[PDB]
Amino acid sequence: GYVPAVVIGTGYGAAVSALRLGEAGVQTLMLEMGQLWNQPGPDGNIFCGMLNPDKRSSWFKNRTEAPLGSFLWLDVVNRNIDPYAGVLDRVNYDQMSVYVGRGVGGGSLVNGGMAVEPKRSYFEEILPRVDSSEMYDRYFPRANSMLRVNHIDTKWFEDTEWYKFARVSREQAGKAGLGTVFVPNVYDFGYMQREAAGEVPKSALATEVIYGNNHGKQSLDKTYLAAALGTGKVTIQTLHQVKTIRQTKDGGYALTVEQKDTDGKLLATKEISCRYLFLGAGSLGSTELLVRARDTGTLPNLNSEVGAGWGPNGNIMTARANHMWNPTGAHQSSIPALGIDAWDNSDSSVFAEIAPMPAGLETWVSLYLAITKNPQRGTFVYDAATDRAKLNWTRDQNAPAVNAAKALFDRINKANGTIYRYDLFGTQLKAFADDFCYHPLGGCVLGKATDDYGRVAGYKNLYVTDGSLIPGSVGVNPFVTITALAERNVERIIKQDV
Ligand SMILES: Cc1cc2nc3c(=O)[nH]c(=O)nc-3n(C[C@H](O)[C@H](O)[C@H](O)COP(=O)(O)OP(=O)(O)OC[C@H]3O[C@@H](n4cnc5c(N)ncnc54)[C@H](O)[C@@H]3O)c2cc1C
Repeated sequence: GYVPAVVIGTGYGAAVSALRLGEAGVQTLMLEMGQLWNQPGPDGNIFCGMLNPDKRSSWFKNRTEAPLGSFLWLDVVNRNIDPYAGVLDRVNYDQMSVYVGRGVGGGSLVNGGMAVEPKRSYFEEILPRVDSSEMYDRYFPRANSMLRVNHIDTKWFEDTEWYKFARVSREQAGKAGLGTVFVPNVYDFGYMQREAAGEVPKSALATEVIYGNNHGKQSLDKTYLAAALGTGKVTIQTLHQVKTIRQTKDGGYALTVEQKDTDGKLLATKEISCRYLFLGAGSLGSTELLVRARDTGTLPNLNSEVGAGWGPNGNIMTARANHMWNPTGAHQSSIPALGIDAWDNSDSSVFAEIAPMPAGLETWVSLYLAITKNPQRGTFVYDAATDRAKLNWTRDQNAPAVNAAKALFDRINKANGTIYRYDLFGTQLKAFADDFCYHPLGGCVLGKATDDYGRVAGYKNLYVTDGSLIPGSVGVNPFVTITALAERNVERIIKQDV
């Protein structure tokens, strides 16, 4: 049926948009292809942990997979599973695997919670048409408050066994003249301290994050989406995937929407129409919908920039072997708290998470997720034969990202007399994982596929809200930027258009 506003997806861009629409009195329907994650499963928990993955871990796969970096220790717990509407989707393209969340809350369900504002000078470089003063004065603060960002207690961090891994990398980086920074988070650090004291059920301290956190993590279902539902003007329909978008002959937009069960069986195909249409299906999902609509003729006035300008936020994973005297600990919180900030906006820039590992026994490995500045971009092209967007990215396009990560970690290895691990990402010698992405950015870039507020070029009352807007790189973990930009955009849209 008809609803004034439809929001596709329930990640960061979608959740912000729906809250503000509802507060403005606009009846809004959110369509989410994944589940509402609120049913206790066979272990009594909503989500599986990293040491007990089951079908809940995976979006329609037939075998569980180890978290990247941990195959050597966690393959032993992998099992065959029924294809199911699980929470983490590894989306495989030709030469890149992009990991995304599936469910009410999108990537907020599966992410590490790291809530980081980009460097203002870098923001100004990547988005020169946007007023940076409003962003830093108004929208970034609004996002940090709404997201429930909080900060780890430094004394607890210094003392706890659960962050030994972070302190070891801090010390090693320091010998190379590199400093660390604390990373704010949406995981409640007060709750985490109580986990360590045995006072509340563990989640971060029980090897949970990438398949969801049963406690502690303030994902969007608890923050923006709860508030959106609280307006009385927003509803969310789950296991509903939008397939096609057209402009109706009488104005507005019409969607074909498939309803499935959790086994992926098609239950119904529905037509849903609206006056205002907001895409929050992610870098992958929003871009796919729009390239499909352009190339199948249902939104024929979309421009050539739709599909373009994708990058993986310079994501590279690597690992160092510590000296025997620098164990990283068997007990590592699943939520990172420290990063190495070597980002100066130059091509050598690196901002690297000090990543925990879930093995639960001593391995001496330090793991890092580097964010780099690599100008290479890919393009989503529509394949009409299979009705899918394909991402034209090649592995060699990550060479500059590998080079920057390697130059930084080579400094740390030189200062400490350590070497890389070469065995964490497959049997072939490979110290740098260069074909994954947790932070997909672009495909519907702000100001190129859209105007400076995400209004899709060629169309009225059609908006993109999410990571597809960002031009490939933000230099930090991206969700705070997506959230703040979405706050800016929807406020202007409600004022001028609605
Ligand atoms: C393992 C992992 C760790 C991460 N750690 C961090 C971190 O610590 N900090 C950080 O800043 N970022 C982190 N990220 C990245 C962050 O989660 C994403 O940048 C963010 O979630 C993107 O928000 P979005 O609104 O663009 O889309 P998403 O959050 O991806 O949400 C899109 C939603 O739309 C739904 N959807 C897609 N297509 C359709 C359709 N056709 N119809 C209906 N629904 C649809 C999806 O199922 C999903 O729920 C991490 C990501 C991963 C994979």
